[PDB]
Amino acid sequence: LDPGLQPGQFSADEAGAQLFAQSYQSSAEQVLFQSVAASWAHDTNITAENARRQEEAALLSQEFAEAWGQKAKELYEPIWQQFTDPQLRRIIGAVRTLGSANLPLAKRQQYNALLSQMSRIYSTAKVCLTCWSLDPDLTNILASSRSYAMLLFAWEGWHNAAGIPLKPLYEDFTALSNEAYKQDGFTDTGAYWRSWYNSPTFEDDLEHLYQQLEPLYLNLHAFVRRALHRRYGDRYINLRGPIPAHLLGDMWAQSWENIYDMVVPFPDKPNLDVTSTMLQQGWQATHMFRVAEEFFTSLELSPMPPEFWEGSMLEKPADGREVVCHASAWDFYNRKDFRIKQCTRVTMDQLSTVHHEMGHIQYYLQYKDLPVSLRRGANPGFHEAIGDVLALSVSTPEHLHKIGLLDRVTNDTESDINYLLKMALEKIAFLPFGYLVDQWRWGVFSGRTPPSRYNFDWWYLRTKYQGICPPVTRNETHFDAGAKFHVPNVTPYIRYFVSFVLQFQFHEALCKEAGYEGPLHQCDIYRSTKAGAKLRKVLRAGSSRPWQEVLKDMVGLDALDAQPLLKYFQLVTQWLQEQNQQNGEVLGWPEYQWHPPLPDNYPEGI
Ligand SMILES: *[C@@H]1O[C@H](CO[C@@H]2O[C@@H](C)[C@@H](O)[C@@H](O)[C@@H]2O)[C@@H](O[C@@H]2O[C@H](CO)[C@@H](O[C@@H]3O[C@H](CO)[C@@H](O)[C@H](O)[C@@H]3O)[C@H](O)[C@H]2NC(C)=O)[C@H](O)[C@H]1NC(C)=O
Ligand SMILES: Cc1ccc([C@H]2CC[C@@H](C(=O)O)N2C(=O)CN[C@@H](CCc2ccccc2)C(=O)O)cc1
Ligand SMILES: *[C@@H]1O[C@H](CO)[C@@H](O[C@@H]2O[C@H](CO)[C@@H](O)[C@H](O)[C@H]2NC(C)=O)[C@H](O)[C@H]1NC(C)=O
Ligand SMILES: *[C@@H]1O[C@H](CO[C@@H]2O[C@@H](C)[C@@H](O)[C@@H](O)[C@@H]2O)[C@@H](O)[C@H](O)[C@H]1NC(C)=O
Ligand SMILES: [Cl-]
Ligand SMILES: [Mg+2]
Ligand SMILES: [Zn+2]
Repeated sequence: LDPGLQPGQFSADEAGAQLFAQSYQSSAEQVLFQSVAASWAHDTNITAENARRQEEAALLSQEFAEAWGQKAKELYEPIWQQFTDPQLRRIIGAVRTLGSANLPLAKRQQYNALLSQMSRIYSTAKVCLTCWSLDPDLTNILASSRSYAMLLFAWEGWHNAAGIPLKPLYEDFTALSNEAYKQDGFTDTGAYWRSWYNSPTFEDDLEHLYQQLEPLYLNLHAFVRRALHRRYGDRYINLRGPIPAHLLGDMWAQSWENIYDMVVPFPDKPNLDVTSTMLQQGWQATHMFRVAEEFFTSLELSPMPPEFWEGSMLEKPADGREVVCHASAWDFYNRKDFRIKQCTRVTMDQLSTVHHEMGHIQYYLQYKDLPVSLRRGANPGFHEAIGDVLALSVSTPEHLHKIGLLDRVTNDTESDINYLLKMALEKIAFLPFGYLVDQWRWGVFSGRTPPSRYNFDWWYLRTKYQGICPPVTRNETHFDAGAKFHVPNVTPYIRYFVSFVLQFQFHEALCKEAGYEGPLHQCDIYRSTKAGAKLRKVLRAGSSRPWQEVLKDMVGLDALDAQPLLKYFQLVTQWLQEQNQQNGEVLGWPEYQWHPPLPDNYPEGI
């Protein structure tokens, strides 16, 4: 560790802890920048040399974290919890969490190499027939193809190509991660991840939320299953069993927006999937980001700085260079460089992804002047909700008309059901998946799910919550959890379940602040500087204050609450209930053992 980055001496009191955090801040930004920069160089250009530089940068970050983390303990272990400054407590509490820096050098290098290799495997995996990449090739097949056998080839090809080689690495990562955080006092890594929500009843609170939401999913599921049955037939769709996991428009069946055309209740109304209009009009990635930016500035939030436009990767490179295509938003911790890395495609759902990622950036811009340790969301779910809240306004037929994507504008009950059904395919359908992913990982980290049950327990949860089944037989050689980005990239997932609930609480509060007095699902906060000011207060707080208090200041309640989401979807919740009853649907999937047969000539005819 360079001398300038090493901790000096500070008094063993709160006045020295303050000077300690100031000196930490000075060197942490440099260490974070070199680490983020090296990660950027690798993720925008996957080479072996760039992976080596990233592992060396990660090793330096661990060296920094060890020195300052061990100094923080040395000086402040028994007095930091009593400091009068609540932000200083949060800073000290963060610095003294060493994580992977607890591992001995050899195991630090193992750990860093595992993260690098898992990242490379996921983002370079391909399905060969010439070969297809996940983004865009297989993504487009899952989204547009309606051939049961073709969707099967892409689904099976991807899960096999990405998951199988990851499993031995993921086992090793899990053990090292647990070893590291056990030295921080946590029973396992999952316990550390859950501690970010500072709620002793976190898992019970989540279970109570899902109990309120599950009936909406069950009715959406039964309605969609009927629509798929009408297209694929009784051989491939069981009206009393789980839906084959490759037929819902998305590689992970986590968003069903892509099958909207098969489920739209009233096709004679305006087409709310504006993808075809974006293409007809010649939209490109840069247009999508500028339209997103202008919504932010309409609220008097910040535009994207020049450093963002000059540094970001907004399309997949056409030099064929290997990149991490999964969309992400980057804080370089130098208060100047902020970037998005996205292999953007011209679709409506990608426009929503752009808003999601730009919401991450807006957070970074608003709290860039806080101490590095507090440059986070009030909790991780806050960070995930910002852009989605704006996208809720953008997707309204009224707003789409304003930006030229929906010429016809209608306000009738049928159009409302169409819109709420489309929104349910994006938001309700995701809820079981957003909930189950970290249930699986918490069980892996705790040891309830050993490697011998990785896939068994994954598909138990997928069926239990999503009511889907794999369309080909799986076994424990397969590692289908590993075929989902966040698992090999070690990104927690419960934040997305939290965000999908939270964003409707935000939406309701900002709509009220904007002076809107109509149906919640028709609210558009576009150009509301009052709504912008309320949102800005959240963003500028970072993690400096307990999220429960930040939430109460914003929405008037100190807890996650499903009522705004239920209120938003009320009309289609009632409509789906009635339709499924009239159609004599079985809610749920009582034939839980059912899997579809293989196509006659599979995979010969692809
Ligand atoms: C789409 O249309 C709905 C429904 O409009 C209402 O019902 C129709 C059958 C007609 O009779 C309309 O004349 C009638 O407004 C609109 O929702 C309605 O918006 C108005 C405000 O624009 C709401 O009235 C306000 O209500 C608050 C109390 O909540 C009062 O303080 C105000 O003084 C004002 O009266 C009305 O409650 C609301 N109705 C519902 C069911 O929410 C909606 O605005 C419209 N949307 C678009 C995008 O055009
Ligand atoms: C339209 C739309 C909106 C939002 C998403 C979000 C929610 C679902 C989840 C998913 O698609 O499963 N999702 C992402 O994954 C996005 N991308 C990660 C990247 C997080 C990351 C952290 C650290 C390092 C690298 C990446 C991020 O922005 O939160 C999807 C689609
Ligand atoms: C991808 O990364 C490699 C580094 O691993 C880059 O290769 C360097 O390119 C510069 C030219 O600007 C040369 O001077 C270096 O000698 C190269 N280094 C190595 C190890 O080959 C490459 O330029 C990157 N590609 C892009 C498009 O940025
Ligand atoms: C696991 O699965 C591997 C390949 O998948 C198999 O392919 C088709 C033909 C069916 O046999 C299906 O049931 C299988 O999933 C096999 O190579 C492997 O031997 C299977 N079992 C084990 C223990 O690895
Ligand atoms: Cl999280
Ligand atoms: Mg789509
Ligand atoms: Zn996000």
